[PDB]
Order: sequence, then C-alpha cells, then structure tokens
Amino acid sequence: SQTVASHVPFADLCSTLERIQKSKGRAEKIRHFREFLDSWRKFHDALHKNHKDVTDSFYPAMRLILPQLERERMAYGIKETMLAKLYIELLNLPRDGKDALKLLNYRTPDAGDFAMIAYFVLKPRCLQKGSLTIQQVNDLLDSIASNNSAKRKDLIKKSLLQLITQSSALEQKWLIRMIIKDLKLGVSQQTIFSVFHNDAAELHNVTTDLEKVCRQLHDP
Repeated sequence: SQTVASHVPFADLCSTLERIQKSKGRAEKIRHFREFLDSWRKFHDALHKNHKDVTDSFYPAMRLILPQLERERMAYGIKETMLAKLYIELLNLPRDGKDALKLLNYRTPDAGDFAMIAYFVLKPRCLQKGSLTIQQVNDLLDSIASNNSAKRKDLIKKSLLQLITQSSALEQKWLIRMIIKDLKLGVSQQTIFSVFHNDAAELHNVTTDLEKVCRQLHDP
C-alpha cells in the first residue's frame, strides 16, 4: 500500500504493549519498545525490497502509544458505562449477572482499570484472533471521533462494534485503553520520546565528509 501501518498488524502493537506492561524495571520495557521500532524499520525495508516505496512515519503507532497527545482526532465521546452496556448485550450476558455486573459497578482504583476487567471477561469466549492492521484501527477510531463530532451515538456504537467484532480479547483490552487514553505501561511519555530519539540517533551513523565538515566549521 502507501504506509507501513497498512501492513503492520494491530496484534503486533498490542503484543509489544502487553510485554511492556508485564515487564518490571525500565530496561525490559525499553527493550521491548526498541524491539517494536526495529520491527517497524524491518517492515519498511521488506516493503521497499518488494517495490513498495512507503512512508516510514511512526506516527500511526505513536498516536496509539501516546493517546493523550491525540490532536488530529477529536474526543471519542466514549465512557466506561457505554462500554459496559455495549459489552453487556454483544455477549448475551445476564443483566445483573456474576460477570455482567462487574462492568457496571466499576470504580477507578495500580492496574485494575476497566480494560483489565473487560479482558478478564473476554478471555473465556471471544473471536478468531485479530485481523486489522494499525491503519484500519486508526480509520475506525477516526470514524468514532467524527461520528462523535456529528453527535451520532448510534454511529459511534456502530464503528466501535466494527472494531470489537474484528479484534481478539487482548486487542480489545488495549483498544479500550487507547480510547480512555491511558495505557498504564509503567513507563513515562518522556522516556518513550527519549528511547525513540536515542534509537534514531544511535542508528543514524553520521558519516564524516571532511569537505562538508570544513564548510561547517568555517561558517556559523
């Protein structure tokens, strides 16, 4: 296609995020993040060797890794009780049942947020793994934000059901955390920006062109 995100599955991103969250100590989290960056550039190179000159922008992934910096999309207009009802009819669970109740009676506490509970409910029964790329997830989230800007809760529910019915339980966990806009990764935004930049700079391999260096040192 046109971009790397159109070929990277959303399951790769969700897997990376799950490893980061489950990792203790910054070294392992950072190492998984660098694993994901290296996989990204790897996809870029494979696509170029298959004669597909694609952008190498990481923004389609970074906007999901840092949802609270999301400014291209507007507010999703989704709160956790909507997700409770949604998940409470899609599932065919008994209203005020054992599992079903937990979603309604939820209180924001470490890592005991709504997404964790929804994942605990979805792991027993759910769909055929995942099938959407990062670009398709970004398109569906774009549709949710747009429909919210047009004041159409019905269409919000529509597009989000499109998201859910094509995603595995894990993918739904991290999707929920991306709509609520806090991932609880155990590592800071400052650190993510730092590892991103330091990765680029470490791999830049600046080449000393002595003539260009002379022209640089001779003129401010």
